[PDB]
Amino acid sequence: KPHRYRPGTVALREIRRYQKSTELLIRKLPFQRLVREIAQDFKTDLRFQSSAVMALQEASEAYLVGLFEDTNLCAIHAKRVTIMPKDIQLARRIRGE
Amino acid sequence: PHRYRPGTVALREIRRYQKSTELLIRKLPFQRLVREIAQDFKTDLRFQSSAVMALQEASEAYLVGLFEDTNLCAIHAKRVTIMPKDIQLARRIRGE
Amino acid sequence: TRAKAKTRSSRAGLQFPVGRVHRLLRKGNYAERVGAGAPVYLAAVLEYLTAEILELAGNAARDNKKTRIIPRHLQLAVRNDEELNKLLGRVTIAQGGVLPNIQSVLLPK
Amino acid sequence: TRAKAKTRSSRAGLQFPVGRVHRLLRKGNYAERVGAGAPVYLAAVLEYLTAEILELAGNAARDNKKTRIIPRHLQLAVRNDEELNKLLGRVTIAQGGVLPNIQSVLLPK
Amino acid sequence: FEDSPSYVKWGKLRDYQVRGLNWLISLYENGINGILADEMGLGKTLQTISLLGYMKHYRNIPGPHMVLVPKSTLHNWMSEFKRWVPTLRSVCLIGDKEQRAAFVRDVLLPGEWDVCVTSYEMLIKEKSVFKKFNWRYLVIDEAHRIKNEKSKLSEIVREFKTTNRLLLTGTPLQNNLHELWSLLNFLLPDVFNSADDQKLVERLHMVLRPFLLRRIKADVEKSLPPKKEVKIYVGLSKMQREWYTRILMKKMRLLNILMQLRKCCNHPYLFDGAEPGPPYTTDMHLVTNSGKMVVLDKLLPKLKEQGSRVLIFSQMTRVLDILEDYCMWRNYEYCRLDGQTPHDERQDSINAYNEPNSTKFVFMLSTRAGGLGINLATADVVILYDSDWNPQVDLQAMDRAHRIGQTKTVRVFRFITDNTVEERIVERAEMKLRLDSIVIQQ
Amino acid sequence: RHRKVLRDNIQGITKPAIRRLARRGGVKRISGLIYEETRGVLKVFLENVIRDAVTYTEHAKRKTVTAMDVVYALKRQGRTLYGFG
Amino acid sequence: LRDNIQGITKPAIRRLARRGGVKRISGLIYEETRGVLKVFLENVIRDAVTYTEHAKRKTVTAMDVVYALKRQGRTLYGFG
Amino acid sequence: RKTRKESYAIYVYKVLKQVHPDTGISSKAMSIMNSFVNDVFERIAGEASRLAHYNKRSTITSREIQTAVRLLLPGELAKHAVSEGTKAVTKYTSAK
Amino acid sequence: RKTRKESYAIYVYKVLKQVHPDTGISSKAMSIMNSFVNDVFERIAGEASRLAHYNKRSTITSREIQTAVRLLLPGELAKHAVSEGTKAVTKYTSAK
DNA sequence: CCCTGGAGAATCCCGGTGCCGAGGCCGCTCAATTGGTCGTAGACAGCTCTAGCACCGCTTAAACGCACGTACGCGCTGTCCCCCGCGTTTTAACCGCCAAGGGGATTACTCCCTAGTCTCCAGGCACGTGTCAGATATATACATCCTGTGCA
DNA sequence: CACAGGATGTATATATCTGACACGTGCCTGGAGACTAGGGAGTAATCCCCTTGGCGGTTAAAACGCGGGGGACAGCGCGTACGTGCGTTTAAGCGGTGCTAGAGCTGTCTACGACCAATTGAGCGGCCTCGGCACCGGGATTCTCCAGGGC
Ligand SMILES: Nc1ncnc2c1ncn2[C@@H]1O[C@H](COP(=O)(O)OP(=O)(O)O)[C@@H](O)[C@H]1O
Repeated sequence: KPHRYRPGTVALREIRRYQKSTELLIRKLPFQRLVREIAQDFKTDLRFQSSAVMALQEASEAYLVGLFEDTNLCAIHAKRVTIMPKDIQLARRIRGE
Repeated sequence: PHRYRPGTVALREIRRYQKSTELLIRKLPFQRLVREIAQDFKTDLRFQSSAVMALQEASEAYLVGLFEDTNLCAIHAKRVTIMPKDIQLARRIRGE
Repeated sequence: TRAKAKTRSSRAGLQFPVGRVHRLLRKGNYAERVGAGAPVYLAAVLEYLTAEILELAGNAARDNKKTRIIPRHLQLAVRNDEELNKLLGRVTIAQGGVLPNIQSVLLPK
Repeated sequence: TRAKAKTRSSRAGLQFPVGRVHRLLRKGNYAERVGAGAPVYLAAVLEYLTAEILELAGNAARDNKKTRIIPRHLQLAVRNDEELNKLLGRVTIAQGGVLPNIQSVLLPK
Repeated sequence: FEDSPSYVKWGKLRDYQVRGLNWLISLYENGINGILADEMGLGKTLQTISLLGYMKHYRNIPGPHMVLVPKSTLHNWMSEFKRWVPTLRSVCLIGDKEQRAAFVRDVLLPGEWDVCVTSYEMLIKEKSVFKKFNWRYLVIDEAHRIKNEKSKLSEIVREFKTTNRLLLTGTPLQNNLHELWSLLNFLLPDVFNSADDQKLVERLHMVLRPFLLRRIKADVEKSLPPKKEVKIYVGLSKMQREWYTRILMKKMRLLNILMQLRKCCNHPYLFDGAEPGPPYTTDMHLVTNSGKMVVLDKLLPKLKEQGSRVLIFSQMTRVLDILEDYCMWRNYEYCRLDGQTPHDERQDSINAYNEPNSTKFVFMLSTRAGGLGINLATADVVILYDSDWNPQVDLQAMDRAHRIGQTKTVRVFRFITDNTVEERIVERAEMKLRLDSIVIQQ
Repeated sequence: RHRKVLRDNIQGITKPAIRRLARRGGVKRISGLIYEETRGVLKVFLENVIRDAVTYTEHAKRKTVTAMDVVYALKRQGRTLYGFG
Repeated sequence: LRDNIQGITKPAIRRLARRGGVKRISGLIYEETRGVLKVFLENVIRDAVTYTEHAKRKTVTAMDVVYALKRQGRTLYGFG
Repeated sequence: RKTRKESYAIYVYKVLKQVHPDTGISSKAMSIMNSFVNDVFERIAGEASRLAHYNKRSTITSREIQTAVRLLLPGELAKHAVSEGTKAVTKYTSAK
Repeated sequence: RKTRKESYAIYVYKVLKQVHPDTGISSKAMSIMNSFVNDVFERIAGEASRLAHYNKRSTITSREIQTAVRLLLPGELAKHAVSEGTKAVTKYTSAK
């Protein structure tokens, strides 16, 4: 009785919404904590400007988006609709990573 | 009438050509193709033999790498046969 | 007497700093000597590229019903044009987003 | 008078030309000035890389039962090492061929 | 107005609040904005309700009046408004976005109220709406909240179009004269518009007397046995000495050297690696490795065989956790009041500690937790594990037990260490406290 | 003696955040094993970039990493970024 | 001059694919491979001709080819 | 008084007003345009420097800049930019 | 006569005799090794040039070379190369 | 039955051929040695401001956990036609040789362009400042998706 | 299987508010005008080399046809993992304290290390010569693949 959308309409709606927007889809404080933790391995007593974290977040989001696009292309190649670790690995292998 | 199954001769050729190092395209047809392509950019272009040799080396390396990626795509699609769709997917993922 | 100072940009009809370009070329360690016309040529090329990208960005901004240009408009203009996309194929624009593109297989039918 | 000539290559215990590297750095338009230790350091790095590649290629050639090194041996050595492969990942070696690698799904059942 | 008014209900006022009302009426007659520093426990809210009721009734000016209070006192203020002066019309702004919109549309925008009571956060949220009303009176409770300029609340409250202004703070002076100048600039922007023995003191008193009213909690009660203080010095343990030398030099990343020396004087286990290995045992390691803990371990049993009911105030919840471990080891009775304790849990713990007959013996409080509430009468002994930069914070901590409900003298044992950051912290606090005394107490 | 740990910082990159990134990428259905792979690839990318940026900062003899250092590291890796310098 | 691309023969393409490591080749892949080779060669020859014309020469040199490949991202070792 | 940093923002604004008379640009977009100009300048200058080194010359000239432009820009942009640079050079030479 | 041509062939041969005493080389392999040495030299020198420009300094020093090596070479190669360069510079400083 | 036999391909072991790598000489140019200078960079000092550590209080959006059902991935099966292996005929690559001439490479001379200096001064940059474009909220109006219902 | 209607999401005018963008002003420092000196590059001439055109004979490789089995692709069924919506929880985000140093940024001073110049002698490039390693061919093994007990 309660209204319910078919499984896949909300996915397309969200695709359109996030392809219309421009903001960052990763939380700032978790990303900053991750950046600090990674930096602690390479060198201690390191300080980060706020602009550096923003640049890292922008670059990381762009890289992940491009990866997901190529992954979706590979999944469509395999006559599927879902993306898989196989698709991610194939995309990275062809790109040379 | 002895006859091999459809695919063993292909594997033998794979092994021998992966062990060999020589060029796999005919030199005179490649040279004619290079001159014809250069006909569009400038007339009366003379080529050193080394230039055509280097062009052939680069072209063969590029095609071999492309075929490797295409085979990977075909195996991902659960196929043993490579297709133009596989070549196009490889080009799109490479960035061409 | 001392003739009035006329800028090399005005001499060549450019809106770009020919003198600054000459100084950057001399200080950038590209060669020992720099020609007279090379900075003028380079400034003109930079001017044309800026004009092209700005024309496309202004078209996009008017298409979105705004007066100011934003990085979203810049990314929209850089994509959707083949030549600029080839020129800036490995460049990430901050606060730019992506293009609208949904694969026809995913579309419901 | 002057003392006997002593090359900086011998003064640093190397086999690569420090003076030639210094001249190439000076005439390459890389900076306005070049320090004294930079040619020595760069020659040492180049010698290390060359020795590493040559050792790998010699091992490959011995595994092929040949004395002289050929481009096939160089390609085998480069592509069998992860770090050297990453260094030369965008480089094509003439008359090198490819590594023998057949995918497992294509093998006979 | 030498006598209590008639608009007040549910009991009559007394002399100190009637004199405060006279002072505020004179302030309004002279058209000056001022500060009430009556100290907690004298009826500042009662006096403010009296002033608003007076201005509503005796003067024919029912206008838009706003009272800014902390969120923790909104219900108490509304209950007092309904109780003492039910004549007035009072409206409160709190809740979610939809509740705020509903309230403003239903009651605020139509404009049938007299006093609007809102919290600081609701003022920041609804500044655009609140800026419309032709504000007449602006009573800000806990005026030391705006003691710092360059702050968003301070600038927002300055940008209102107001006629009469009032401040209700128990500690007008906290560290230096800049914050007092900021409060006085909010009151009278023109008079003080820059920067604040014969050259000083006398001039300060003659300037501030027409603007400040303060009466200590000593001329009304004649009770509450006087505060007793003992400043106990503590020898540094050996591991504490080793870590102190190590941090004095400079793998553990240490950014704030002062903030490392501070906990190092508290307990070495607060670092990483100072604690013993994986066995995770809890048997006499804590006591011996900390000199303050050795002193406290000696001190507690005597008080327990005596009056007991000790409060321990600390500036680090990690130190509070270490004290919890110690209390479990000694099998004492403990209650933890922290900044992470939910509101319902706080009240139940406070009531349980303040039951007529309880087995509780230790109550542990963060030095800045709760705030201007918290009734702890059964206590007799207050232990200041750490000393803070602002001495008024410790004064509030030690008057959380030194209130009208107490019957035995409070003994404030303050732990300090030789030649550490504690020495300079206590020296700074003493300088600030002496400045506060010389400036305000007269 | 009382201490506890919250979570690993790689888990701060949440499943809904990865879903949003895939939505911008143009993905309809997503497996459940994708999140581990995405965390791994992001960690590798960040490690490379941060190592290069730290090398630049150490060369400049500073203790603070700057947006310019990040831009230089990205340009070295071939991912030129416009907007921060 | 025409039909020179058909000088690139099906057996040659099959040999290249075998060195790449493929087993079964679809019949439509030969024309596609010819087009790929044509575009790659056109780009490289365009850059080489640009270098040759800048040098004011009429002969394309192996160094011109190497410089073109280098600026395209395909460094070649063995020709200078 | 902070130190002086030089950006192409003024000239980008002049070009913008010439192209679209009534439009604006935000700070981030101006930063992006400045970065784009710097990147293109560096590409062209480096290519011209390598051309000069390859031909064993010590001078960067308009010929080198034209060749670098044709090597970097993709086609229609290349020819239009070459025409613009030639026009500017002719005007500069004939004027003063 | 024909102008002189420089190459690293004799030094590569000396290194080869040092590492494998009884192994020879061919002309094609020598060309490849000369190209490899030139390529690595160019990469390191360009990185050091960019570092000097980024820090706004006019001199390329051993610090610049070390930083460039750490940037370009991956991992263990970088560590061993840094150690070798440090050793060579120490020997040169002491024995000069 | 899986194991046997036949057949082809791959590998290993010897013997004659050629050309290419390694060595040995000569000239010349480039690197080493001294001497002299100055400008870059190291070192220091003063200033200001953002970053950092340990907390409190509060709001609220976003993450998290749960249960349902439904498309979707995955395996299985059958069809057929396309790709492959092999033999035969044909075409053109390959090799060697010869001949001619355009053009690449070098050299010498001269001049014209550019580096470097010093005045001179206007364009560009930092600092304030006020008004308009865009962001937000809100109540309509429109488009879209989903389900039920006569069709059955 | 094709509409009607409902419920939801989304685009649309419209009013408000704010903070950043575009503008104006003062100053200062780097770019333009005038000038000289020197050496890089243009221009002409010459030489020889290396590219192109043509011809003949061999022979390996390409093109063509054929016969057949294995792979691609469509269809079908299932049980299962993921999307959708909902109710609870948590931590992000914002606003405040309270310090000190700390690290980056600018202005001066001075010394040592890199450039520049002249001179000179070994190191390196180019030219010849010669033997041994690679190569080519030949012949006896060993491994592997495909019928056939459907051996
Ligand atoms: N009307 C009153 N007369 C006397 N004492 C009072 C009154 N109201 C409260 N108190 C005492 O003062 C203490 C706190 O008073 P406080 O909350 O400051 O009053 P107000 O809220 O009116 O300022 C309480 O412990 C209470 O015992």
